[PDB]
Amino acid sequence: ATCAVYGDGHYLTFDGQSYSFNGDCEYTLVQNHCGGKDSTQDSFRVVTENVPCGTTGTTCSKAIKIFLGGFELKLSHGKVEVIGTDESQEVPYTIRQMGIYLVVDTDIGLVLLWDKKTSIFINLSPEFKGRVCGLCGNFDDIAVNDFATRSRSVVGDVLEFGNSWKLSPSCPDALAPKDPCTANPFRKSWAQKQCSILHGPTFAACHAHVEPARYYEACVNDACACDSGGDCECFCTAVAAYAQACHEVGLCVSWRTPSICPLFCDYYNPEGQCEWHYQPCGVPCLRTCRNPRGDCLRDVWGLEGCYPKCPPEAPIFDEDKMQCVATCP
Amino acid sequence: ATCAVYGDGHYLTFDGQSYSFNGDCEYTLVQNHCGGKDSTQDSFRVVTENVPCGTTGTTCSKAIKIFLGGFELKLSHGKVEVIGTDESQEVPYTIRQMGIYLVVDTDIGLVLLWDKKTSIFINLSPEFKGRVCGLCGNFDDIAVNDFATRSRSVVGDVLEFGNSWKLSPSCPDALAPKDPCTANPFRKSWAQKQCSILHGPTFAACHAHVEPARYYEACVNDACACDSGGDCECFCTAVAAYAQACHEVGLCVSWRTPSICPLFCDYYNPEGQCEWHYQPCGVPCLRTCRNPRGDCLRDVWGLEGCYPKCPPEAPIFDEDKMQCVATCP
Ligand SMILES: [Ca+2]
Ligand SMILES: [Ca+2]
Repeated sequence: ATCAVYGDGHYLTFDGQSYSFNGDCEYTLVQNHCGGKDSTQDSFRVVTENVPCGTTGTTCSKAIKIFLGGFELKLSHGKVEVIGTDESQEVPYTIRQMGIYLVVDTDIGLVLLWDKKTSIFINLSPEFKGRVCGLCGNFDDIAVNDFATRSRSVVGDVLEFGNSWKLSPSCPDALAPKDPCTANPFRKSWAQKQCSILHGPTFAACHAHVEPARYYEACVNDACACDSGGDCECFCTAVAAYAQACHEVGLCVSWRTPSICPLFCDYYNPEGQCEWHYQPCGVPCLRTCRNPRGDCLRDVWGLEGCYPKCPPEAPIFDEDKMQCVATCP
Repeated sequence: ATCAVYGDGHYLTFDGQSYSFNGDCEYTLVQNHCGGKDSTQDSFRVVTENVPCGTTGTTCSKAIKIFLGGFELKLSHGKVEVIGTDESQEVPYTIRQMGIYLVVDTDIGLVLLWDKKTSIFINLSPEFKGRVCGLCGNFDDIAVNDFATRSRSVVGDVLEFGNSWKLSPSCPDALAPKDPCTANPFRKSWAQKQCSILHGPTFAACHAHVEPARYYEACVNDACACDSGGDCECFCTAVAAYAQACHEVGLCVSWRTPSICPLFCDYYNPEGQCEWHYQPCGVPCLRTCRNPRGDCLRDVWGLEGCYPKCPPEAPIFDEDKMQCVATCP
């Protein structure tokens, strides 16, 4: 069960329901104690802000705010700023940067992954089953009743369901999206050529497990829609969404090439030292000041990005100075 | 003296004249023995092909052909293919790949640099002064008579001068370009934000020597014009043109960042070995099978790109297997 939000209105519920929805307002992703059901647990709420990015009316996540108890966090411009600043309470968040994901972990079995541009993945602990309300749908392992609204009623309509979870009572109702490729036909050739890597031999192993037709359509639509500068991001996010979805099953796929969605993992290296590499599967467990050499805490689901390969001398990372230190004070 | 052609119709003559010209035909860059003046020297000719890349009618170099004596070379899709295949004659070209440039060198003091996408730089030996005709202008160190046409007449008109050097007698006459930013106003904000790095503190040292106003305008126009997928290339080429122009004076400037025009120099590295780094200034001289350790042959003008840093063991490169070998057979 993973609530996946990425690109322009690509939502995948916990139970495995996929749909599309676009709008310009504030939306609650996961809400606790919906309907005032205070089951002796702290109420946690995650909200997102949508702004127009393009010319055909597509949407994308710009800022994400988290309301954990009395705290309040802000996520924008690739950085985190504390806003609520709760008093006389211990900070529950354990903000950490791994790969190309700004992982934020809680103490109630809630984990968030942020690619710092548009994508976001949510995983929830099994004991919260059947007690969660929000845009992610009720966690009940049933794909037919995930369309429950705030009124605790499942409605087959998608636009109404999406608009029912808005926060600001002044933003207008959302509308149905258009066809990005019809809007930008001249981009179709390049879009298809670039997104054809999904159907290529690279994802042959994944073809047997998951069906990439939906992700292929998502890539094509995303490439078609992205008109302003930054189409490279609009394509890399679309590919990385399917990459993470495949990695969730437990299979490692290498797809990055210096011609398509390149990475620069050598910039952080100081002069004369080379200790950063690209790991498509993602390091299962590493060594840092917080996590000792013996401890691993392999709670990840498989990520990717630049990771520091510490030398045999000082093989313990620091994560504060982006360098490897023998002894952590 | 450097004939610089890059982006969309950005030509800089040997004597230091800058202008713009666009068209869809075959054009001769540098021609020898113009007018049949056979000065007991082999005739060498370099031609280029222009195809539309966009929607507003902008041009760009797709394929470049070289006619050196009886030989004929083709440059397309980031590779070189011999076409003429001259018989009973020694091959004069010494094709070599350094940095992000596919350097092709001749035996008559002519050197070509190719970024493999659109840009091309030409340098000519001083003894050919006053005996060269072509789109690069007559090599005479005078910036007022560089507009000489095939009829050996200097005309202040630019469109007529550009159209007079066409090869195919069937292609239509070239037309005046439009304003890319007026054509694509919604791209103006992103274009200016991205090209503002020219006026930033990074090029403060270069600001004292060369005036980047022309290059700033070129970057803005290039970003505005580029509409189909691949605007990242359309911006990286524009920035790298000014970078190379600055490096020609003899000053090294570092500008690549993992957020703007990134590079992937770790892909070529095999597993367990790290020997590739990014050198903004460019290696002055290296060691390979052709060029021994003692010999350097520092005939470069300052380039940039991924270069192999051989380990102390086997510190001699090979350039054939992209690896360092102790002894070259
Ligand atoms: Ca359900
Ligand atoms: Ca002249």
